[PDB]
Amino acid sequence: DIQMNQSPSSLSASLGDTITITCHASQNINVWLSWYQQKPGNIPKLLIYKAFDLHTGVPSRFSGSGSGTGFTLTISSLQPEDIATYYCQQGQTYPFTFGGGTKLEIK
Amino acid sequence: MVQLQESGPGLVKPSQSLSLTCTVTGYSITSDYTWNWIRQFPGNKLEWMGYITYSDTTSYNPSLKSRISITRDTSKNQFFLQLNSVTTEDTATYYCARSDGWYGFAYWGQGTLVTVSA
Amino acid sequence: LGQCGLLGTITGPPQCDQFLEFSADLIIERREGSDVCYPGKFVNEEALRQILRESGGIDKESMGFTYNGIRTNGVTSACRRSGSSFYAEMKWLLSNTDNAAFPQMTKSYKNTRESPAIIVWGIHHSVSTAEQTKLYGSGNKLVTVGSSNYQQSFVPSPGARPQVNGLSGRIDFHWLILNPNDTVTFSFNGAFIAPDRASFLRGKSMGIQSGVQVDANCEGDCYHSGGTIISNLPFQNIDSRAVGKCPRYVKQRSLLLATGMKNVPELFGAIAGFIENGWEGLIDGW
Amino acid sequence: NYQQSFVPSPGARPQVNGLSGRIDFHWLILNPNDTVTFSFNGAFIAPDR
Repeated sequence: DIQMNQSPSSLSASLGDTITITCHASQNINVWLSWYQQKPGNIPKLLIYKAFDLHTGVPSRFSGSGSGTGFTLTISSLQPEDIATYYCQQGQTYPFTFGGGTKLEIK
Repeated sequence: MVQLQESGPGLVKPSQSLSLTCTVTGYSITSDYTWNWIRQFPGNKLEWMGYITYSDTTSYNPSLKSRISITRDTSKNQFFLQLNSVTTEDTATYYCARSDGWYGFAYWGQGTLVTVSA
Repeated sequence: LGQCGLLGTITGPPQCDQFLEFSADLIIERREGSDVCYPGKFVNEEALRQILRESGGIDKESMGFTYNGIRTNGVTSACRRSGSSFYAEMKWLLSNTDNAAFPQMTKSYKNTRESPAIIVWGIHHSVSTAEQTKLYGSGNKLVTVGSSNYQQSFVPSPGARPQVNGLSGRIDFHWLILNPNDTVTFSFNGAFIAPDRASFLRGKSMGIQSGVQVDANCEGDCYHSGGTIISNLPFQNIDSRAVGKCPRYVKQRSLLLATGMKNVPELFGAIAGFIENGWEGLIDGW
Repeated sequence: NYQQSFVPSPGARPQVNGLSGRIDFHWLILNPNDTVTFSFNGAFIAPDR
């Protein structure tokens, strides 16, 4: 079991700010993290696979980064539909694990 | 465009048998990707539980391997879990998926909220 | 590295995925280590395998290439993790649609660290002129790779080949070394396996070829294919290609020493001289 | 004892002292009473001595 401690659980920001958030996995998951967008009331959908690549169909201002143990997405130019819980997936070993999530609000 | 649909009745009493049944229209299961089922808690905590592949092999969650059977069918284009030894704690939403695995979890479905109660 | 082959750690084939950014004072590679997944080889690869065994790992950093009007999701059935996958560090570029063209492109990467990088790119040797017209497109194909100390202008060579694991195409992976504050410009109109994360050497290591199991209770220094040599002895008959701080290979199989006297049973002539004989009378000294 | 049939390889390169082109200088050795014929339609830096 490889635990994913997505910190912090809550953060609010304004429209056009930059936010930096950490999915910190317990062991070395070298490039295999796949991050997911949960709307409240709608299904999760993929945004970034292999820590680096945009699933074709999403607009471009998403940029996931980081590598190694600690990982980081950034959003510059926050938009009002960006209210979500951004879930992240460990993909080195079996079994798979997900994480606790985070809450992003319009302040 | 890929779209997949679940089916199933929405009630189960503890220690009974309630089946989950996913149908895929337009795309086959023999071309080589796996097929996971994903669990959704009240309080939107999530866990994975198992998958069937294109190649008829199974692998499950190591807290749950004594409970799960995954099999699949071709004329229906269907993959099949029946979960026994249930408990009222297992009230969840079960998402079937064309799960790519190491490329992530590519396609998802609408998901069905089923209830476990006495 | 087990089933990984040591040149795959900069390409990441589907068995080197737990290994892409390792860090070691002892790298170990096995007979079943296949450097690739898609069948092929690295050109000048023994120079490359001799960089990496004494490198202490590789500390990948991104090259910041972005790509446009182009698809980059190239996969093949021979590289399997859970589905049809590819390499972890490279990019099978292709066309946009299958038979229009490949638009001509040009990128460049400036080294900005202190250490020398290791670039590794790839040329794809297809099976025909019917698959490079559907992977990349019509026309000739050209991959110029230039720095301050280097240009080569590679080109593919299609044709029918014998199958190894189901496919009859190849990929050759070439490599250079950038120096601090250099550049490599890549121009290419197809048939190119672009890199995505260059590599920087971490430190020092050694490298051994073997086929035996790992034992972390034993403490040893001189390692060959059937194991590990450990003594203070200067000469070894065991294997000639013993690497590390190894003793010296020799042909003969025993050489000796003493402590003392040539023995008498009961360069001046003292051992059995005019004192012609021995003892067991005293028993401490001689 | 020799033929090679060289060809240039143009492209964009990093500047070293202001210019981004190169010249590669190759060399052979002639033996007594031999010849080298050079044919060339461009891109050639001929010798003179």
